[PDB]
Amino acid sequence: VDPDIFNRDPRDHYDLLQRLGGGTYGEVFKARDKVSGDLVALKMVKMEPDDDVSTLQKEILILKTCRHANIVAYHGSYLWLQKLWICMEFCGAGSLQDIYQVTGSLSELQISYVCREVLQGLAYLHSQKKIHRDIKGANILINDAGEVRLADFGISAQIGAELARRLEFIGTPYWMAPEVAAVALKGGYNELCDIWSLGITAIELAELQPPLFDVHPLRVLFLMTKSGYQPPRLKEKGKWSAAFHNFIKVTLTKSPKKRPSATKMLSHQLVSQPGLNRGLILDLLDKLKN
Ligand SMILES: CN1CCC2(CC1)CN(c1ncnc3[nH]c(Cl)c(-c4cccc(C#N)c4)c13)CCO2
Repeated sequence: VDPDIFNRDPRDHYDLLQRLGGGTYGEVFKARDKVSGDLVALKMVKMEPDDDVSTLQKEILILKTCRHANIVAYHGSYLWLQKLWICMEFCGAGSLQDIYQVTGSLSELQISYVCREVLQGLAYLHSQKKIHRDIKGANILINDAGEVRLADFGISAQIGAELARRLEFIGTPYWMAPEVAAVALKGGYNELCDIWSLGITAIELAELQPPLFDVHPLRVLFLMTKSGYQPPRLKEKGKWSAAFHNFIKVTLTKSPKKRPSATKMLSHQLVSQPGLNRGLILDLLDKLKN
């Protein structure tokens, strides 16, 4: 299917180092290029005859076609002996979740900078008709240069494959009510779901967990679907500026018809204020080291 797939053992090119962690699926390993010495992350997914090939096809299609400074670099994929290895950028400091578990809460300027960089990556993804659908601290990586990169298109690939598979058993739409046609064509939502998740992520970076993290997941799902659901807010109002409170208020707009787009959010005071540069992330990395 993909003409650029390498039909060889990745071990021909890389020496496999330690296990780094897991993604939505697959296992991610640190590896080193045998000729250049460049470090990479190799995500290994089992690919036996009855494994989910459509999702992996969709994930590699996203990685190959969505190249941006705020998305982890993709180097190519290997298929050998029923294992698929996806080669991506090695981001030395891991995710923001790994960082704040050592470092504690990020400052408002650091959160603003992360939000700006993630919004640039989201505006790019949405412009190519892609939706991340899994924005959280665990999926925002920080490299040694203090660059902010979105990772793990596993959820995006699974939904993309499921929606393509379903649009074969859809049948004629002429008798469908508009709200049924909406779930048939778009799954009942749009790319603005990523704006809400970024608002939640900003709270997560400020408080070390998303709102209601201690509440049973099924109860959280039930509460969100009910009428009268109030969007979350920062708990310590006095610790944060009016700009940060307004950023949370507008990214957490309950109605998707009124939630601002990534490009509109890029004009917000929080991500347009003075003093936003990689130096803020370099300070976070200094705290992580010491
Ligand atoms: C909770 N944390 C999450 C992140 C992590 C430690 C545990 C670390 N992590 C990485 N570390 C360094 N460079 C990397 N390059 C890349 Cl791409 C990753 C990476 C990070 C997150 C998801 C995926 C995927 N699909 C890949 C990555 C692998 C996953 O687990």
